[PDB]
Amino acid sequence: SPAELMMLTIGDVIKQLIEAHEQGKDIDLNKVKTKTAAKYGLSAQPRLVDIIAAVPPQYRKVLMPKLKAKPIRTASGIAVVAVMCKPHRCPHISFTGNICVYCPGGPDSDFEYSTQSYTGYEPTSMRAIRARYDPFLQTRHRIEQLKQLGHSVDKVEFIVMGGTFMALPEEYRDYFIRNLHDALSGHTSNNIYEAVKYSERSLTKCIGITIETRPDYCMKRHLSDMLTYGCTRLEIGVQSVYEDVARDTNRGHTVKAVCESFHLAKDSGFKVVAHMMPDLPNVGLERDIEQFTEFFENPAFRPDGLKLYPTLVIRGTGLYELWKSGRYKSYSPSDLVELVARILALVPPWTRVYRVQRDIPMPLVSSGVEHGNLRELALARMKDLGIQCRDVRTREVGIQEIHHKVRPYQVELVRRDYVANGGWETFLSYEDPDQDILIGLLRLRKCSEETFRFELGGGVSIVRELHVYGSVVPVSSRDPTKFQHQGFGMLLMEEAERIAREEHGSGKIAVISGVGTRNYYRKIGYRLQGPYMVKMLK
Amino acid sequence: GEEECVLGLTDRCRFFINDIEVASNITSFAVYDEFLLLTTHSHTCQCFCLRDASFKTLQAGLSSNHVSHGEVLRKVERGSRIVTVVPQDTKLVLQMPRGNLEV
Amino acid sequence: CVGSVASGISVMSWSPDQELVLLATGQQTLIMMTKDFEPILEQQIHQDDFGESKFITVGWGESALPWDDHRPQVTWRGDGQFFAVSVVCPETGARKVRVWNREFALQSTSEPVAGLGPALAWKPSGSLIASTQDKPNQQDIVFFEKNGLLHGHFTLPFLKDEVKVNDLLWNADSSVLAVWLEDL
Ligand SMILES: CC(=O)SCCNC(=O)CCNC(=O)[C@H](O)C(C)(C)COP(=O)(O)OP(=O)(O)OC[C@H]1O[C@@H](n2cnc3c(N)ncnc32)[C@H](O)[C@@H]1OP(=O)(O)O
Ligand SMILES: C[C@H]1O[C@@H](n2cnc3c(N)ncnc32)[C@H](O)[C@@H]1O
Ligand code: MET
Ligand code: SF4
Repeated sequence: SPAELMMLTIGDVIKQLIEAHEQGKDIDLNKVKTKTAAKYGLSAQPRLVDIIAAVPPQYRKVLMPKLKAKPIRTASGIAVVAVMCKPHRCPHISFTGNICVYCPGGPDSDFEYSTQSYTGYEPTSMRAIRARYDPFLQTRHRIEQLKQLGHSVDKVEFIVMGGTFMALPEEYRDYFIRNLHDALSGHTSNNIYEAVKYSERSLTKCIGITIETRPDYCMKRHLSDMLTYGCTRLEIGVQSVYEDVARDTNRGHTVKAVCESFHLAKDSGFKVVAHMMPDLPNVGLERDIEQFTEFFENPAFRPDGLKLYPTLVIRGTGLYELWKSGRYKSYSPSDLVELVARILALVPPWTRVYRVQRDIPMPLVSSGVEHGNLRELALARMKDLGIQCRDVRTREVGIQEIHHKVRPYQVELVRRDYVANGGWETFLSYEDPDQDILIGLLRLRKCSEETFRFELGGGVSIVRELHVYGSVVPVSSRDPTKFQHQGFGMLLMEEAERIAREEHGSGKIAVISGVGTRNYYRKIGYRLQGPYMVKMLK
Repeated sequence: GEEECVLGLTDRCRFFINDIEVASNITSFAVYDEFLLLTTHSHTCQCFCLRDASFKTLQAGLSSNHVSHGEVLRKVERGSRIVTVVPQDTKLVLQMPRGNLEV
Repeated sequence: CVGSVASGISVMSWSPDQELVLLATGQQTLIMMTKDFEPILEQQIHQDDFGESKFITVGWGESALPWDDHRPQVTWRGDGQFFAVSVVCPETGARKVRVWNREFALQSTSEPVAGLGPALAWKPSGSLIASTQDKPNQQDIVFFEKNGLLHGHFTLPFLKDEVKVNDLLWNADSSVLAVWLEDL
């Protein structure tokens, strides 16, 4: 039978690998796989996961740096776990009578047992459906998969998806957040504060949480509530900078509300990521370029991250009815690629693009995008036109290392200042100028005159993000072929503490952080106050 | 060197030292603490010392037929302009078309 | 003498590349002719339709200024693909702005604005149309859009009813805006 032949082939492969390790010579895996499969008479080849899932323990520890699969999953310095909430209705269904004109799925739809703005056939959607929307099971399952691939899960970040999370009853939000923290740490708590304490003392660090919210649910109350949870990032859907579009699609709010929410969130200390949608109705091929030029040149709009979602028409929505009646037509594919190239050429060097298109399966789409690799096609077109993309994602060491083959040689220090949302922003970085390679970054902001938090009033400057890229280095370990634990963090904080005292004129510095970061900043010399890590500068 | 000179820049990107043209793709220049700073169409910034230099040496540097060595030439963005120079801290301030700053 | 009009002429406009000429008659009519003064079309300015650039929705969810001399204004885009005409509508009694394309077909009509002035100047780069407005306690320079909607403004440093704006005109490379003011 093929099964025992497969097993013997696998065992022989690990035997050769461990022998070669013992006498200490390098070995090529593909040739060994083919040769060993030839002997036992097979019609297939071994899979990497199978070879990983049969190593003895000590050898399992020693020889993972050769059998790892999908090296992109931890090429940015963290491990990402995505979880989903319970199905529910969007808050503006009541006082308007209906929801956005293009959103698919939801509690009242033909997509059975699916969350709003999702179909249920997606990877994460099918993971939570079989788990019946339980945060503990989802976290455990995803961490098990990540460990089975062969990655290190020392540092974790959560992403909470679904509809509007902050519109649910308080008890459910308590349940969800405390279960996430307990799943990481291993405790069995009763409320948020107990879970937060135990997670602070944990060994599997929780770097931060990300939540998606609407501009009318981002006020002082909601911001404070999210501050107690441990959240550090926000996702808001702007979709357009034009006031007529925001009311012809039954969005439910206005652009001025979006700007005010941006101002409050940035003064409180969060990070802002914006969803934008090209090819909206009543928006031609010339208003998109102006839209994005204003987006990146007007101080009221400048965000920290972007998500480009070209418009898709899906069955069971108002836009579907518009499309059937012969009143709405999509762009041609060449025009779409050209537009995306032009848009990507405008992104400033301090902005990071996380995703470039949706992930709806192709057969469910009636019109719109049909391919599945828009980003790389756009990059090739940009190379043809002679322009270049200079965002954050396509300039860091891991991406430059796996897509191209380059390494930093002549690292230098760079600083960029600007004005945004009524505040004076600075962006410090360590990067290689000649090859255009990014290593580590830090964001700093001087608090404006309209801050409401008690801890930040009276002359406080706040640090909003500190990050060093590369592959993941486990805590208290060192790897001379990677970039993390080599002192680029205490160099970036010493400079932030000099700007905040000699230029801002402040007398205190505050940091928003997770929990493992709490221990790190305690090591540096900061103390704890409220949900912040503060330090006197006098 | 040991002689005064008159430096001139036109709006068609031409650089003159005395009566002799020495470069043809310049967009900005400055002189601060016995140092000359230039920005080119090729998206490069250049810094020359003036304490020990001559017309021939400067022309040779800006000869458009010189292989670059990494002490004088540095790469920048597109459409950068020199705002000012801080020699006491060894810094150079630049402005970009969209409006931000850079040091 | 290569042309003649029974009624008087009010304005004459030439394209940025001289291949098309626009004439406005005293009978509220606009004639578009070619370079060789061979008539191409003639149309009445005071129409009653928005155009073909409509607004599609699914349905889910006061007088002209006293110092206005009622002259029409005609402006061309930088590349010559569109043009705009400002005129005092007899129906509403206020100023109205229409935008046409090069093949002389109506594109758009401006939204109702209270206090609109007589000036008009399309940005040569082709992004915004400049005008003027007088509102309670301030005088503003407002910016139109090809769609016919307002998209920005800035404030002049003068008190109410102290000056008047005679003309607006842009620069060659669209960097400087020149404003002409006369004291009342
Ligand atoms: C605060 C926030 O918003 S999050 C920080 C970013 N989140 C991440 O963890 C992603 C990647 N982060 C990193 O690169 C690091 O964790 C940073 C940014 C915190 C520090 O970057 P580095 O340049 O690696 O720090 P640096 O080399 O100066 O410090 C190394 C020391 O920090 C320790 N350390 C690193 N991360 C942590 C942590 N989460 N908790 C406790 N100690 C930590 C290391 O064990 C090492 O201590 P030791 O060698 O003396 O035993
Ligand atoms: C989850 C995000 O998905 C985007 N989104 C919602 N509906 C559509 C659609 N039909 N096509 C493309 N993107 C869409 C919105 O930007 C929302 O914020
Ligand atoms: C999941 S959709 C994006 C979040 C939120 N519903 C919004 O529209 O802004
Ligand atoms: S708010 Fe977001 S999730 Fe809710 S209907 Fe609108 S687009 Fe969909």
